[PDB]
Amino acid sequence: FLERMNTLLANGEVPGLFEGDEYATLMTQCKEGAQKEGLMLDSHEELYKWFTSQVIRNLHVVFTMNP
Amino acid sequence: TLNVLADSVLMEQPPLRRRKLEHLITELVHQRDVTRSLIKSKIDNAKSFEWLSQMRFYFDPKQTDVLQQLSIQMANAKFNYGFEYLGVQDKLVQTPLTDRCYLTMTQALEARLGGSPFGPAGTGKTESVKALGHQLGRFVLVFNCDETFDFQAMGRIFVGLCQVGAWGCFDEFNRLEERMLSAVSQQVQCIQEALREHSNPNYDKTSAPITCELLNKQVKVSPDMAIFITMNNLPDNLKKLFRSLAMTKPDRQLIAQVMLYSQGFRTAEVLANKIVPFFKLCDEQLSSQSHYDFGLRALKSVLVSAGNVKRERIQKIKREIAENLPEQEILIQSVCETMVPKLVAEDIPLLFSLLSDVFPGVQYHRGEMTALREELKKVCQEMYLTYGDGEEVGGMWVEKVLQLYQITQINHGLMMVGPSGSGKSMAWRVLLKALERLEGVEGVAHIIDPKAISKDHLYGTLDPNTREWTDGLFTHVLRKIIDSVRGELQKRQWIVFDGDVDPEWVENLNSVLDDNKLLTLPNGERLSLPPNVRIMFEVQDLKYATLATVSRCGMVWFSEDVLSTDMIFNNFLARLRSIPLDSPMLQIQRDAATIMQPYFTSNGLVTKALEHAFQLEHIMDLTRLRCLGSLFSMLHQACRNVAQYNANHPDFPMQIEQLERYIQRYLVYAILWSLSGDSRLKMRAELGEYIRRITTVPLPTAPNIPIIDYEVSISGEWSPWQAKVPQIEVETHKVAAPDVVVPTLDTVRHEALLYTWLAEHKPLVLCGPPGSGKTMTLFSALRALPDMEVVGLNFSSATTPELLLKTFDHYCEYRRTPNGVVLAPVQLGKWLVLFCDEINLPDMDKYGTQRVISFIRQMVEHGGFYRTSDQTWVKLERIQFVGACNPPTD
Amino acid sequence: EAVVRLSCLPAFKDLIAKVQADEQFGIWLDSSSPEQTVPYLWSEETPATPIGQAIHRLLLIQAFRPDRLLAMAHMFVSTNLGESFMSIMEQPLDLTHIVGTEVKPNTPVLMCSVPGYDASGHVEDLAAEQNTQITSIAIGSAEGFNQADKAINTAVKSGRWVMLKNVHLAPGWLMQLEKKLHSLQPHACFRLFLTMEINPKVPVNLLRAGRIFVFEPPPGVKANMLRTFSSIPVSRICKSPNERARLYFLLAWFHAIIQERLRYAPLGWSKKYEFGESDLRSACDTVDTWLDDTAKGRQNISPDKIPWSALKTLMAQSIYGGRVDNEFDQRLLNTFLERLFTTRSFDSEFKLACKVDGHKDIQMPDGIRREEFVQWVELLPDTQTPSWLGLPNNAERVLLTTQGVDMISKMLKMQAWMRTLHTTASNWLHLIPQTLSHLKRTVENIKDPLFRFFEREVKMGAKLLQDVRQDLADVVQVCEGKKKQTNYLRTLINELVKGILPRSWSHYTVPAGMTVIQWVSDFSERIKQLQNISLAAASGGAKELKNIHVCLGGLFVPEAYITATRQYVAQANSWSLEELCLEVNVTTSQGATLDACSFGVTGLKLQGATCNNNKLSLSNAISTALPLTQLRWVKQTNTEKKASVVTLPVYLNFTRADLIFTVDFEIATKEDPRSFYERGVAVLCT
Amino acid sequence: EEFLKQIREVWNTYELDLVNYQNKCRLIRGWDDLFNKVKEHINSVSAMKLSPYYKVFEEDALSWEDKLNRIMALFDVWIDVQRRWVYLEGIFTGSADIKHLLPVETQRFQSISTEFLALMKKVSKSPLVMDVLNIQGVQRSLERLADLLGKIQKALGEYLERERSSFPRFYFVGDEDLLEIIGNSKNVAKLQKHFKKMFAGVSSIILNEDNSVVLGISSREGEEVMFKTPVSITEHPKINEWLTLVEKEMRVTLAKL
Ligand SMILES: Nc1ncnc2c1ncn2[C@@H]1O[C@H](COP(=O)(O)OP(=O)(O)NP(=O)(O)O)[C@@H](O)[C@H]1O
Ligand SMILES: Nc1ncnc2c1ncn2[C@@H]1O[C@H](COP(=O)(O)OP(=O)(O)OP(=O)(O)O)[C@@H](O)[C@H]1O
Ligand SMILES: Nc1ncnc2c1ncn2[C@@H]1O[C@H](COP(=O)(O)OP(=O)(O)O)[C@@H](O)[C@H]1O
Ligand SMILES: [Mg+2]
Ligand SMILES: [Mg+2]
Ligand SMILES: [Mg+2]
Repeated sequence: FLERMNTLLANGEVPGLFEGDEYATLMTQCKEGAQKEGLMLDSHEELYKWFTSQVIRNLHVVFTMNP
Repeated sequence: TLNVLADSVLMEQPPLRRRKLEHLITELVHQRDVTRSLIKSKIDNAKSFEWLSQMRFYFDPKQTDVLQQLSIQMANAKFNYGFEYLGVQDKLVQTPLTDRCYLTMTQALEARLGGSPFGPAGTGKTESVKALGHQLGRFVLVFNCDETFDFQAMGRIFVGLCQVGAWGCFDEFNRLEERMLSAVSQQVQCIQEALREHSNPNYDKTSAPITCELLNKQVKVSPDMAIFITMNNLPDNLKKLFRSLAMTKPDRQLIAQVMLYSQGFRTAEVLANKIVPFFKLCDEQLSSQSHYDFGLRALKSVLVSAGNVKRERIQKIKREIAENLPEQEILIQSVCETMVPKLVAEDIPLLFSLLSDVFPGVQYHRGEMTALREELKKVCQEMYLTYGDGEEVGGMWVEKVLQLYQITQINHGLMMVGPSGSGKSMAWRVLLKALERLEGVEGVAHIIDPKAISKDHLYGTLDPNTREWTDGLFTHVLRKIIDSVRGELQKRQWIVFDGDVDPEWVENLNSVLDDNKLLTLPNGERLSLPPNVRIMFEVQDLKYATLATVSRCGMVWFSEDVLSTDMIFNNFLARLRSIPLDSPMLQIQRDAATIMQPYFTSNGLVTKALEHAFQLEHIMDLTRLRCLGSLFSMLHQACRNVAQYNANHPDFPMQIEQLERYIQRYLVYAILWSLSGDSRLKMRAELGEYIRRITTVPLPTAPNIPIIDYEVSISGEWSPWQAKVPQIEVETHKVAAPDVVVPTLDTVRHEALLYTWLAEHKPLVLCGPPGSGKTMTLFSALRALPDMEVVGLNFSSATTPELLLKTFDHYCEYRRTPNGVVLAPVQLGKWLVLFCDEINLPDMDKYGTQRVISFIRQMVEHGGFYRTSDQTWVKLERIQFVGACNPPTD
Repeated sequence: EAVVRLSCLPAFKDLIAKVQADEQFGIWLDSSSPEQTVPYLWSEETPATPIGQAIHRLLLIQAFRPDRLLAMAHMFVSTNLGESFMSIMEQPLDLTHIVGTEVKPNTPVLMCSVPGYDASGHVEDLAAEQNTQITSIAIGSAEGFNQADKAINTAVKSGRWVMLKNVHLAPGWLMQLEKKLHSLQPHACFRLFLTMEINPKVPVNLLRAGRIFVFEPPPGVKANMLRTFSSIPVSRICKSPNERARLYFLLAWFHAIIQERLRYAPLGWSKKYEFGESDLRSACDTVDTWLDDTAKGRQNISPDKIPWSALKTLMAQSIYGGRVDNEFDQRLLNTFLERLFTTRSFDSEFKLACKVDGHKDIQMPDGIRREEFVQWVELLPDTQTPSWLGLPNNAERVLLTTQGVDMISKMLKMQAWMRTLHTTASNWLHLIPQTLSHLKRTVENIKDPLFRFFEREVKMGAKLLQDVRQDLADVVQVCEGKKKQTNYLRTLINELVKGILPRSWSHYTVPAGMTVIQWVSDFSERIKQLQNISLAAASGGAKELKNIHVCLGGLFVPEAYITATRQYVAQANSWSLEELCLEVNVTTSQGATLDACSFGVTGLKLQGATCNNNKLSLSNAISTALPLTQLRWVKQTNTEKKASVVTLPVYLNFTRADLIFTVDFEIATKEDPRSFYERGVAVLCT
Repeated sequence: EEFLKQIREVWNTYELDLVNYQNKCRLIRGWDDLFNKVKEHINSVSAMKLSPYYKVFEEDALSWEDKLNRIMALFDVWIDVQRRWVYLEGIFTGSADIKHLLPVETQRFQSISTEFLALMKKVSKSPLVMDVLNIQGVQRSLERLADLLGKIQKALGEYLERERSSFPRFYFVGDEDLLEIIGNSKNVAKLQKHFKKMFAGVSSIILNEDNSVVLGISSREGEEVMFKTPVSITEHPKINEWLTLVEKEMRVTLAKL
């Protein structure tokens, strides 16, 4: 469960979560998000980079512990 | 009769007749001892117990039924010979402990009681039960308890025992798990209660058949059957039903004497009285290792080998009575030939010290083996390898190769155990090619890593519903060798299991490494290992292997003292002088090796720096070959720099003086950055100070700035790293951005280091504290080059090689056109570098190993791997590995 | 040393002058019962209360003669809890009232017995006297389970009792029985009895839910012989020639002897063998079969025609000797059989036990029938000393001392730890002598095997000394909470506070049940000895290492020292190991000069005998310390040893579990080797 | 409401994966994923009739729990009949002597296998999960398939137990080993690998050129014993009877020697 937070916090994205049909659905929803914001197809890797940037600027995950 | 037997055994006899002769000698020595001592001590009555105690045989051939022709009696117990065919079995020496065991067990059988020969391991308990059963002509089954136990077989085996009237002996009853122990104890209690009621005094005339409850049915019990439970206490159920016997100290001094007498040795008494305590000291004085075995089985193996050696010596002398041989010399030579190969280098002088103590004034001469020794010299010369005889440099390694070859002749199922850094792979490679060039028979070796692939992929799997068998890797190799579609017979095939061993993937191997040489597949197919196939186990520590696998293999221990550092320097210099890094380049390599020759000596700069760096503190465990190989690769990159500078300036190329200064300075730089290059700044400064103290080459004259922050320039002068770092002005929109890497003294140093170590394509790992900047320095440096692609893989705690296979499927492709299948990236001309951060993070299994790390080791050392789709060796090209991890102490 | 510790109390500060001043003290030590009349030795301003007087005399008994500690504990309990506190315990158990009232029918009645004994007789004749039938059922068979189920169901519905014998064979089914019994049981007169042997596979919840009754075989040769004769039925005895009755009497006597020598585990039998009823039955069957074979008819047969050799061999190698592992216990058993089972046993002058109580002897009964032998057995006097069994009369004394120490340990086991842990650790660090270095590994004189064994000795000694010092420093640091505590240190401190030696600290053989204090004191002595060895090697070298009065108790592996000494002797004069034999010379000088083959040993202790001029003599006093022992290895002359020497064993510790080597000691002409064999004379390293 | 629509689309488009078996039929592969999916769906519906919004969708949820109970009751016995049919096919097809020894059980298995191949062809036509449930009388067909296979397996077990009783050394070899022994009596080459677990030292038997009378026995090392009176397999065709004569004649010839 840990070290998967660490990858998405050091870089902003987890590359192991997205493969195959899940990756394709991610890319389709990235299409929809770019269209709402105003972007176009560009390149799939550029879409993934925009996804990572949006995760960095928006995601704020909070995890609590006892001393 | 004994004199005739001893005269006959000395000659050449066929092996079956030899075994018959040995058995007759053993029995006649027992008979001679009995008659000479236990009967001639003033005994004149045939009913005296001094004679009734002995095992007496009575033959009545007028009886019609065959089972009643021969009656066997000992004390008051009466048995009828079952006349079961036993073939030819090993006959034990009838020691007085064996006589006591026979007496007690036959007394227990007469009272319809069980037998419990308890005692330590290796004292002869199971063998004594088997020998007693064979003496009465009964079929004896031994149920080994080494987790090779089950209920479905055992119940019907008990039923068959009760029906036919055979014997059942348990190897070690206490090792069974509690529930299985209780259930088997219940079954044995039922059978023994059936046996006890069979001899009821009021019901001696058994009219109704004696029957027991087994498998929820009524099973008739034969009166000739018996159950023997061997221990190391008895269950409460069977305490009142079994007679115990203490078999603690076997009479080794008598077993050895009788066995040596049976081998033709005339001084068997003295030789036994010297060899038994010698093995006692070897058990005691020598260091404790798992693979050592000084038990009675090993002692018998040594005596049999000594007899074979003596017979071979007699044959050699005859083809050139013959009694004046040095019997002690034959025995010591056999002991050494059997035990020295599996000895740690520290224990070798100890073994010869004990040999001198027990055997005074006798010396061991090893076989010269000059016929293959010259061939080994030639193969070592053509591999740029270091070769030596005896005390000169390389003697230990060549002797170890000879021991490996000897044990290869002796038996199959090899195991070469040595700490990483010893000459293990090279030893058997040189042996294979030397044998190929000598005997003219072509040698093919298959390298298999058992942990890079699963057990199902290694051995094959059976479809849960279809019942279709697809063979595994080892199974496919064995089937291909046996089928001989191409002619793999008349060719020495070596199945080398490079990697480590654990009790899992060798479960199906135990059936072939032993004398059976049979592989039993769960589908039903059986494969027989052909005589020209040898299986080797090139392992490192041998700390997680069962004694069952270890005892079935001839073994050579490759200590780190075998492969001296001078040998590494000689190999490196020869490869630099001969193998180009791609003629002018090779000329540059010759020059550079000439400059660096004085430093790569026995007591040179590099050796002293190495012996210092061991006592320092490093983040990872220092290995001699890791730092040595890094050093060599950095020197290759130096030769590459010299060639590049020469190409840049077609006129006025690198001169001898400038080249000498550059190579001296770079070798100092390479000692600094390869030795203690993975340590703290303080350790680096300390090593720099020590090197300044010892070396004579000039160093930077600044007393404040240490040499680690300096560099050597192409002109041959020390220059600071501070002068090469540029001043950057990143844009405002990219302030503290994820991909912004500001060049600094560290960044530029590690940048040049990374270029150096990816020039020759070594995989490297930047190990450091969290937040240091490994993951960013790596990406910047790799993406700086234009022919490099980077794939970032994040190794989790559950990472498996399947992730690497998926990465290869996604980014690379398989091509069949060249000699073998080659795995290459789809894009042409771009070297695929696999980022592997948290490389130390994946969990070790129950047996102290990492699956993905072993997989990477196989892909890096051998250049490829075996794919499980169709079991062929795919070769990697245009693929690199790069790692990064936090310190192991985290 | 005991009176040195005892004087630490303020009331015992003048015990030294008190013990010097008193003259009747010496005759109080050799008194049979000193706890009866303990001299007033404590110094106290106020007259001590009867209770305080008892406590002070009890402490004195612990100091002087701790063997009577049990009797004095009895006296103290009587003076505090009242007289006749344990009197009802000595009386036979009367479970008539216990079964009638005080036990609810829900709670089962557990009858736990020591292995080798039965308990169904008491409940059976209780049922006979109370006239209430019981369904006796054995649990060993599978059908026993449902038979017991139906029987207990019928009893609960009706009001009868149920017997379940040998129920320890089914622990899980005992759990199921306890769960089923937890339900309400309608009838009040139902009683369930569970005959059991003491076995820890039995579930705890059944033990808590039932009333436990422990039964033990009464001690004594007379009681054991009565039990043996009662177990064997009368028809087996009085059949076939009348010589059979005497044979069974002899066999019962032998059984009684070799069962009571079990209670003296270290002195008399080394280990605790079973020697149960099964061996008795097998021996009886063997005697019956061989007497039938040798005597076809009923007529009496001559004692010389008894197959004595058959019986001796079958009861020394097959019966009673199968469970005997070590050589010396077998030698003892053969000695006992040869003394008892012989043609001389049928005369009127046979002596079953000699030297009893100094001069008395146990005369063989002159009987032909079973009844006379039995009546002889009930006429045995109650004053049974260990001399009946062949042990010396002080065997009971050491046994009582052992029971006293065990009682003290049991009291300790059934009794904020920061400060006491800190002070004990600090005293330990002050006690253990720092650490020694490996001043070894010299290329020259490496052929010396003593030198090499000393490399190894000092090596693991310093390794484990560093380990224990690191652990102690770590627990000291954690004591003030100066650093983090780990799991290994958790286990280590849990073991220290409980008083059990740590498992990670035992790298050498250790006596069973050793508390940490004596372990660290022994460790200190071993380390001091090794520092002496290291300093000697540094000062002189390999040659001087031979001239050391080394003590085998301080060595971790003395047998390795013996082997290394063999190698050293053999290397000199160019001899082999097979041709060297060990000869032992005991000398009064602690620093006597050693020749080329003599090696000094100190600390060897002889029990049961005293040595003078290399001649042994039987003595009542134990632990006769040897002044100095030279081990010499001489060329074997291949000669038979004379009948005036004994092969004594040399164990390492007082728990005779491990064997080191053997010594050939010449005995005085008045004794015989057999008496030495029966008395358990041995040499101890510690 | 959405959960029901994904369940509709997953069970409307679910396809039974089928794999060829020795070019005879196309058998169901993917038992584990199917069972897991069905279990998760039934657990999720059991979650949903417990939901407060279940009243609006009570009839749909009831119909779906009915169909999921049916689909589990179908495939739970389908996997069983699959396993038993494959076992019986492998043991009744890999040998030729098994027909003679158990003729009526062989005929029963031929009938049941003809039915199972017909059902396999019919399900191969439309492997759509639903198209497999709506077929006429599938449940009783699989119930009687499973019952007949169960009685045939029990009869087989009784036959092997009888064979063990006749020759008591067959108890040492396993069920599969004994089945191979009995079903392969005509060819002795595959018999010789079983002699090392039944007999003590015998590893092989030496026979005629045509394998008719047992000349003798041979040990593991090649040591041979010649029967004084060789026993004829042709005179005692049954495996147990001539093996018994082999053991008896071996004892007799050892006695004479
Ligand atoms: N040259 C540089 N330019 C810019 N930032 C840098 C540089 N060197 C270090 N840093 C900073 O140092 C940190 C390095 O982060 P990162 O690359 O994740 O190192 P890391 O140690 O490999 N991460 P981790 O895998 O958890 O150890 C970041 O906060 C960077 O901003
Ligand atoms: N005479 C020699 N024999 C063997 N290796 C030599 C010799 N001279 C130099 N070397 C070098 O020493 C190294 C020996 O590595 P080798 O493959 O034999 O070890 P290994 O034990 O199989 O490997 P690992 O370190 O993975 O356990 C190589 O780098 C080789 O070039
Ligand atoms: N009386 C004997 N004579 C000769 N060899 C013996 C004798 N007793 C034991 N051995 C040897 O000892 C070895 C191990 O005996 P084993 O029965 O395995 O002991 P354990 O039952 O304690 O494991 C055997 O290989 C056997 O050859
Ligand atoms: Mg064994
Ligand atoms: Mg290698
Ligand atoms: Mg990182």
